[PDB]
Amino acid sequence: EYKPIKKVMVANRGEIAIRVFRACTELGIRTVAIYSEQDTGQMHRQKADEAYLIGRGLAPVQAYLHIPDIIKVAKENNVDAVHPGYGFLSERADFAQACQDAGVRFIGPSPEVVRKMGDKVEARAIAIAAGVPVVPGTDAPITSLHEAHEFSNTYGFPIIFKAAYGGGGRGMRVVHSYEELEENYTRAYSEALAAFGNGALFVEKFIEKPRHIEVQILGDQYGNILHLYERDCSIQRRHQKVVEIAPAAHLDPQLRTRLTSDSVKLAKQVGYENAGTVEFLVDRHGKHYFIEVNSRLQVEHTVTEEITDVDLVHAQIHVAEGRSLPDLGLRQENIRINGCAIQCRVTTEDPARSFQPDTGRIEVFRSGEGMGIRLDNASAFQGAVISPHYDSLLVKVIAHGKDHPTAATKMSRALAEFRVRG
Amino acid sequence: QENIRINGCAIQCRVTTEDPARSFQPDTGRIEVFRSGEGMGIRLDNASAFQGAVISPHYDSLLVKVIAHGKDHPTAATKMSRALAEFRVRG
Amino acid sequence: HGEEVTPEDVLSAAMYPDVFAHFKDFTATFGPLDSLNTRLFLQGPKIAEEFEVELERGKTLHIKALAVSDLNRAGQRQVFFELNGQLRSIL
Amino acid sequence: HGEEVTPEDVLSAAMYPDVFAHFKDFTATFGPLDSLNTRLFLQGPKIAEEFEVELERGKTLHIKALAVSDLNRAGQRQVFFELNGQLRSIL
Ligand SMILES: CC(C)(COP(=O)(O)OP(=O)(O)OC[C@H]1O[C@@H](n2cnc3c(N)ncnc32)[C@H](O)[C@@H]1OP(=O)(O)O)[C@@H](O)C(=O)NCCC(=O)NCCS
Ligand SMILES: Nc1ncnc2c1ncn2[C@@H]1O[C@H](COP(=O)(O)OP(=O)(O)OP(=O)(O)O)[C@@H](O)[C@H]1O
Repeated sequence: EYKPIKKVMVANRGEIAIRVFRACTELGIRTVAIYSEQDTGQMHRQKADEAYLIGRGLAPVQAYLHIPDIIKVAKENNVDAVHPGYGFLSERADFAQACQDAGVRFIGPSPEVVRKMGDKVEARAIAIAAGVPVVPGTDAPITSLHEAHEFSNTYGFPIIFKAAYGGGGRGMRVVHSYEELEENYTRAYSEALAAFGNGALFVEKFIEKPRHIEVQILGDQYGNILHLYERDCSIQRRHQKVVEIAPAAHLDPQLRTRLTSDSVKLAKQVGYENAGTVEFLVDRHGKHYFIEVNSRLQVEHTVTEEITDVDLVHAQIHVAEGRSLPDLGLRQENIRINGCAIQCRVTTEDPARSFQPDTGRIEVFRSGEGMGIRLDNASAFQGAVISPHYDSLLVKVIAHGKDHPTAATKMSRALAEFRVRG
Repeated sequence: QENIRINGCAIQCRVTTEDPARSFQPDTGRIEVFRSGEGMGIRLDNASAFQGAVISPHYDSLLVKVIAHGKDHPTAATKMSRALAEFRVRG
Repeated sequence: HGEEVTPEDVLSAAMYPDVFAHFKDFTATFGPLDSLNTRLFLQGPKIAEEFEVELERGKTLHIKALAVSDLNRAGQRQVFFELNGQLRSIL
Repeated sequence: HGEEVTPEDVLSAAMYPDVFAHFKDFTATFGPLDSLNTRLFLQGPKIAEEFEVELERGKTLHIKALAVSDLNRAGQRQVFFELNGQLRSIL
């Protein structure tokens, strides 16, 4: 209904660039790509109409974080919209404001919603506002041993220290005693103050048997929100995702609908308006505990993309244009489940020593494509050099079948068919 | 019979070393560069296609069997068109 | 030859038909010239060094030279090149 | 260093621990042997010829020597061989 887009630029590298380029080429839209000086041999620039250099005199990882250079590139090439992908300025509220101030649309939520997300205090306050129960724990950050002692005494003995300044593991240590409690608190506080910025820590109970569920949220500019379905990715090496299962393994239907309704309600209250992710956490007796909200599109969206057979990037671009969901032909009564899917991430981590990253040169590469195998080649090709500056993802392999064991066997066959030497 | 259902639409094309201009006369030679075009709803059945491959003048002339799947006929056609444009088989 | 329309080439052929025909044949064969570095166009890439060639405002290519083979069967050496991330072999 | 021990291996360690250790480390480092002919084992293959290696009666794999590059950096040369139906490069 509103102004169409004629050209789109991406601010990431790797598989997301390829996926967005394919989606745009399906709609007859010109594509613009960016790259750094070190990242000159990748395959994500040959799949774009035009590619430009950025961060000429910067660090290999900080070249992709220079806002003014990206804005200047966007201005001179008559770019209409910019795609933030995931993990590259996607969760920075200032970048969205800069894009808006330059007349360029930003593919995603409004900067106000991004600022509301991010820090955990506002998210917890919003969640406790209506329904969506959260884990017991402190509201304000904790910096004292004594107050930690009262919160330990009140709720329960086993606790985990959760840090701020990074959603990552950080000091993810657990307390089962008091003698180790004091020294662990001292060590964690010292690490937070020294290696990190704010020494913000929280005292909360460690669920003994965690099992977390994700939900994909899609909404338009007219206040219509569509949830796709749930996911399970409980397999975690230490605190990072390993393997994802597209449908729920074994979930009560009442729990399914309750969690879906809670996710929709939370998305409505904040007034969310783009591809978004809502995470959860389930106990053995059954306790849905809210964790956080991801404002970007998640890397494990492909498995949800195949059960529903609804292209997420197409819908994202269309809703960026201004078209409403009913015009696209998307209703919560119109989509349905079809089969099962499994995703596995192929990396260069030695699975014996410490999952330590390995670097070198690829000498032999081969691929396996069958009935239910979808492949997303990021940077894997004959005679490729893997760099130690960026992520260590080679190929994202997805397997689809009519049942869980069938999909697992198909994925095992596909992995056996792969050959990576060197 | 009851457990079989229709879901979507599919299109089939065969990449062949035939010259559509003169008479669809088959051509022989050596492949110098090859690239794949896998995507969202793209299934690929590579018979014999790789760097430095040689096409026999006496056997069949099938290079790659490309299959595109979509929710509707125009969508499948668009996907197949973009997938064919990604394929680069020079020489 | 071709279906390109412009008066400038017609005029140029009017001054010189033969040189125009030769130049048109050369351009149709080897594609877009004058996008190279002068040293690159004059001597060619040095062994195992990465160079860069631009083609448009956004079209930029980085090519690496791998190796050159010897006469295989009919005096047709196989020269090995690398793309931005890929590798090439040419007869 | 052991992975296969049988009483005869214990017996060999009883007679010659040193050369047995050298043998096993050298062979496990450089893969299995006994599948190559004398030309292959003592001298090796040549460029521009196809030869055959029999590993086990189920399988037999073709090798062709394309070319070898020159040492560039880290003392890590790259050589281009083709296994039957593909092309390989080894560090
Ligand atoms: C350009 C196009 C219309 C015609 O391609 P073509 O006739 O085969 O050959 P062209 O010289 O005109 O351009 C394509 C070539 O330049 C390369 N190149 C293309 N876009 C590039 C870019 N932004 N930056 C750097 N290099 C690029 C391509 O890899 C291709 O090389 P190759 O086919 O020899 O391996 C189309 O094929 C194309 O390549 N579009 C860009 C990529 C694309 O369309 N992807 C579709 C899914 S995203
Ligand atoms: N109460 C809890 N009980 C058990 N495990 C927990 C609890 N809270 C957090 N965790 C674990 O620690 C992680 C904390 O996530 P955090 O936000 O710190 O990481 P992140 O950098 O955002 O990573 P990602 O968002 O990719 O999971 C959880 O993903 C989970 O594995």
